Amino acid sequence: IVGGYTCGANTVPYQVSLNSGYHFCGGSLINSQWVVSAAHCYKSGIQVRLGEDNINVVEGNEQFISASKSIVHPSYNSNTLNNDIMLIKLKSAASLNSRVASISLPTSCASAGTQCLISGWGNTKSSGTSYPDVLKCLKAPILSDSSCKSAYPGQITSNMFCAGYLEGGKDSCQGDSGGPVVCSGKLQGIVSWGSGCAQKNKPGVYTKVCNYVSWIKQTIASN
Ligand SMILES: [Ca+2]
Repeated sequence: IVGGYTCGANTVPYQVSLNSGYHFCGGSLINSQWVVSAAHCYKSGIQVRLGEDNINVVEGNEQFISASKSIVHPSYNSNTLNNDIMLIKLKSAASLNSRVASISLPTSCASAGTQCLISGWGNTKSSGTSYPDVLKCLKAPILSDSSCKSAYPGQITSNMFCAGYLEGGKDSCQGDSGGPVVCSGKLQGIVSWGSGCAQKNKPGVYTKVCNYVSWIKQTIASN
């Protein structure tokens, strides 16, 4: 997250870190057994880390639970990032508590202009590299479809939305991928892509979770 703020330990209790020997992507806990992330975060061999604040210190509220199954969306296209969504099943259910909690799936799609909370352990610099140890947060508004398409001509599908600031300076970034965009208390987006981070006229692009609720529900009812 570039231009964000330190969230505060366990104030984003649905945020997970995906670890394959090191943090590589975020995700969102949607119930005691299942995480939503980005399909481009697929790796074999994922351990889900819940209850994290500093990802490099065991502070005492973590749960580390191996994945048993990962399910990339059936229509994922890694070239365009259309349908950039994945489900990860935990080998055992998390113990839900004040620091490890699920986020609701949406009923309706969020609106342009809504301010959402985006979070992660990704890079904090637009130019260069600095990865935080503690979770960072950013409030960013959803942009109109027309503004999103103007920023990335020929690249935005109906399964994507833009959020952020066309002036630059505030965005998600590498290492935030897969993590949550929460609007009105529900999971509306997944950190997916963007041209660089926090550059002028190049806002973040997010997977539009409301288009996937019936796939998520039928998949979790079956696996
Ligand atoms: Ca930790």
